Amino acid sequence: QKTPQIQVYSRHPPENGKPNILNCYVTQFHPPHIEIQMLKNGKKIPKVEMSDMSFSKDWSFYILAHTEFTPTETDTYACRVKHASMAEPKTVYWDRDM
Amino acid sequence: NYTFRCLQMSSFANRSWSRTDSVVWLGDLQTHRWSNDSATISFTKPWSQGKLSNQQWEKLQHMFQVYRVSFTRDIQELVKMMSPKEDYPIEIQLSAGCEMYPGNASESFLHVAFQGKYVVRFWGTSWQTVPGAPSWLDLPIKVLNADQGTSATVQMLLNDTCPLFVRGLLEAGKSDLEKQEKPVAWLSSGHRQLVCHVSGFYPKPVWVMWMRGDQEQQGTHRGDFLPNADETWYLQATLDVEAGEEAGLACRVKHSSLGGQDIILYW
Ligand SMILES: *[C@@H]1O[C@H](CO[C@@H]2O[C@@H](C)[C@@H](O)[C@@H](O)[C@@H]2O)[C@@H](O[C@@H]2O[C@H](CO)[C@@H](O[C@@H]3O[C@H](CO[C@H]4O[C@H](CO)[C@@H](O)[C@H](O)[C@@H]4O)[C@@H](O)[C@H](O[C@H]4O[C@H](CO)[C@@H](O)[C@H](O)[C@@H]4O)[C@@H]3O)[C@H](O)[C@H]2NC(C)=O)[C@H](O)[C@H]1NC(C)=O
Ligand SMILES: CCCCCCCC(=O)N[C@@H](CO[C@H]1O[C@H](CO)[C@H](O)[C@H](O)[C@H]1O)[C@H](O)[C@H](O)CCCC(=O)Nc1cccc(CCCCC)c1
Ligand SMILES: CCCCCCCCCCCCCCCC(=O)O
Ligand SMILES: *[C@@H]1O[C@H](CO)[C@@H](O)[C@H](O)[C@H]1NC(C)=O
Ligand SMILES: *[C@@H]1O[C@H](CO)[C@@H](O)[C@H](O)[C@H]1NC(C)=O
Repeated sequence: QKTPQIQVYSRHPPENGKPNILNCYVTQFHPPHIEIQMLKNGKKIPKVEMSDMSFSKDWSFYILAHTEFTPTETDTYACRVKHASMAEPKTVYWDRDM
Repeated sequence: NYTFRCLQMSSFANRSWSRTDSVVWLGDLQTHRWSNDSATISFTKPWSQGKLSNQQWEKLQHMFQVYRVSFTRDIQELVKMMSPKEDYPIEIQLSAGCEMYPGNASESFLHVAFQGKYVVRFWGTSWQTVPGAPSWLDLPIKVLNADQGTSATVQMLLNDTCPLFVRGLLEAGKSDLEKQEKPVAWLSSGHRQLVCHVSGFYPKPVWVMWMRGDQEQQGTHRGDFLPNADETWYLQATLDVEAGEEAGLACRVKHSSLGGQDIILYW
């Protein structure tokens, strides 16, 4: 059983008020059953698109989630992951640079 | 070098629940998906059929359709037989395909993992457990090896079908496979970590460096390559600096898509 690593980054330079895409890349987990949410101000974003799950050379699973977003300096964004390897959900906040 | 990988993921939760899903990759581009819920293999490119005729494709698909059902039954039957010693939940993964070499043909592979660990491969004319695999696998593999028709089919798929289908994909998918997408870069950060972000490049090879004039800064730590959702890549390169030393630094990006015109971003 392996713990998911979470990386949160934007598709284009994060400019306040300009529509962009936020990515949540979840890697190195086993087993493949996983729950992934993206959050705006701590609330679940409804329309989040998901890549097909796949796996790496080392057999650990990976998946990409992404959602449309418009960064502003009044909004936080996060990726929250639920997985059997962890007692509680793991949340990674977009660090506003990535 | 192009590696074609068919990746199969089977989850057996209990006696009444299982699913098998597959994804297929040519290099870093997805060409197929095969959901449990679908009877047919889905194309994720206009060229996912390669050089194969509609009838030729249906036959190959039919063979995979039969396989998926047989495999699911075989595993459930195996678990019943092994009970309670081998029990649910169970994750089986298969990685099969071929790596295409310049001019000269190819090597093929079929690797199987159980509970996230590599245990079984097909090699030569037979299935085999790998050293360290649980010994309870030896008997069912010996049984599988007794099935000549399956062994012949597998040998055909690996040695012949795989490189032929892939040569068809390389021709049919040429414009996609050889696509060029330009990176866009941006900077962010008394001891600062300076971050150069590079996003939207394709293909994967790229060069990203922190510079002071013409001098490469060897403290540059390159991050992992991260996928964007639009079949392009994301990379960052960071440099650890002290405060008031940031002036005169730049991030330089070289990439095939830029035609010799590097991105230079001055801090
Ligand atoms: C498909 O290609 C197979 C080889 O390719 C590899 O495996 C496939 C699945 C892909 O992954 C690919 O990328 C790989 O590179 C091919 O398997 C080969 O089949 C032949 C016979 O059909 C085997 O020859 C027999 O070899 C044994 C000895 O094997 C050992 O020694 C050699 C080195 O000396 C090693 O390479 C092996 O790993 C073993 O350690 C002989 O004892 C035997 O001789 C006897 O049988 C012949 C008749 O066949 C008689 O004439 C003799 O007198 C003897 O009685 C064979 O010569 C070969 O080992 C095997 N390769 C491997 C690596 O195992 C397969 O046949 C192809 N199938 C089709 C349908 O195209
Ligand atoms: C990716 C491999 C696909 C290759 C296709 C395999 C062909 C197939 O579907 N054979 C099944 C029907 O066989 C019958 O029909 C054949 C022609 O259609 C022949 O005539 C054959 O003689 C005849 O028997 C067959 O049921 C096969 O066993 C499917 C099983 C696939 C398989 O690995 N099973 C397996 C079994 C034990 C162990 C492993 C790996 C270890 C997993 C850890 C638990 C894998
Ligand atoms: C066993 C690998 C053989 C490779 C032969 C190339 C033709 C394969 C076409 C891709 C569709 C297969 C998707 C199913 C994957 C699986 O269930 O193993
Ligand atoms: C079997 O597993 C599935 C998925 O984990 C679960 O929803 C279901 O409750 C289980 N079914 C039975 C009959 O125990
Ligand atoms: C997956 O597909 C098989 C065959 O169509 C079906 O019997 C099975 O119930 C499916 N499993 C799930 C979890 O949907």
